[PDB]
Amino acid sequence: QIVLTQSPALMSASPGEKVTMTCSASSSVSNMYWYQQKPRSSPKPWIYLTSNLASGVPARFSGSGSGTSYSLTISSMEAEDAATYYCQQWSSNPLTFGAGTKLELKRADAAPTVSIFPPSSEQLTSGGASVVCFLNNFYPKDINVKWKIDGSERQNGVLNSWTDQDSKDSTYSMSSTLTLTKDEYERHNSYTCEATHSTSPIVKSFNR
Amino acid sequence: KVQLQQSGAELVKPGASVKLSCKASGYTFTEYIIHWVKQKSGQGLEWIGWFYPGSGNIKYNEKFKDKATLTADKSSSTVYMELSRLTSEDSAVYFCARHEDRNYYSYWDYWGQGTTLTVSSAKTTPPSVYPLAPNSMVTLGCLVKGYFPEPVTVTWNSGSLSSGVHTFPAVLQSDLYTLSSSVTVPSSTWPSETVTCNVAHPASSTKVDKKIVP
Amino acid sequence: DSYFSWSDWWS
Repeated sequence: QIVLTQSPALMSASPGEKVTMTCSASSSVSNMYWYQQKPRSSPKPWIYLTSNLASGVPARFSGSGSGTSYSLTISSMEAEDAATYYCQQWSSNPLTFGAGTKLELKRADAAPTVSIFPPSSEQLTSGGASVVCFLNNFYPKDINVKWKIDGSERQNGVLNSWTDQDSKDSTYSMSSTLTLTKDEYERHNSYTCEATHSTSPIVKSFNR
Repeated sequence: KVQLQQSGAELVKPGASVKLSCKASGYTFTEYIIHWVKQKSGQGLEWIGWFYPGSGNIKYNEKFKDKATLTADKSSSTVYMELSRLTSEDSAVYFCARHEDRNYYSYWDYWGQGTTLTVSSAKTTPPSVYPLAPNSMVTLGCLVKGYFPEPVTVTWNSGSLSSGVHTFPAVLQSDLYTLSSSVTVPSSTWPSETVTCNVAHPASSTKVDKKIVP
Repeated sequence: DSYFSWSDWWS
């Protein structure tokens, strides 16, 4: 029942920048443990007993805190340090983890390359109708996608998918898919994929 | 070399049971506790329980009392976790990790690769592949709709087109998976040089090529 | 002998 609150949930840093991130406990804990995890790989031990580095962890890393407030700190950020960091307590059963702090590479802001696609003939012959919209290579990750059919917006039957930060470009990409019935699709004319990123909404669209 | 080798992925019907394993090597099996941890869709971590093969002692998170059962076979350096009465809530990756019992300054120093568990009623369903056809640089794509289970392999011109590609992770529509992939090529390339998205589904042993036609 | 055990301490 000890709840560990990690803030911020998301943060960005340029190589060379100092990075501090906090773990906050709902009750007192004697010591804190930290882990690093990257996508498609098991967690790695990072800090143990509050401020002791695990074997192979570079000296730029350090831990601190007592009672109810603990922190992990990076003196000089490096590209390889981009990962999710979790805190854990052993003081009180059950053993509990934080929700994570995700550390991303910083870079120049980028607007998304938006592309909208009508349903395929193959799918329309079948009986369904999905309208696909890609929003590729933007920064930062904070983004909003709205669908409009003949002027009015739609929120129902939409589904979004995000990539991880790109190792080459340091950018994010999103895929938004609006699924209609063939008959619903063919009773409207204009379909718009609007993306807000913030007073400059990028609009790609088509009509049948 | 210290190593914890976990069992392969498992697809199970709701209500059934499954038995995950964690095979240890490179160290004295009886000197280290084996913790089990749960993670859904690359989210936060959650402690289930541990088994210490030194004494045979066991401890559970109260949450996983009536869900998980920990056992071990000393003669094969293996700790087991049995999960019972499976629902979609139990669909996650499960890690094992070792922890030296007799040292206060111990941390969880070596981890397993993880085991993916999927709990679903769904039957094996092959994907419908639909091509997405529409500046000095053009963007193509193809939609992979209504397949089960994961995974699928999406390539472009059989791997030739590597860079400028963005294959997105799947989501669940009803009990089936929907995935999308995009590729960016120069405007002089296409349609002159034909671009093909290749989708493969191991489970349904299907392979399909769709040419992106304007 | 360390006379310390995580399994005993947590039990």
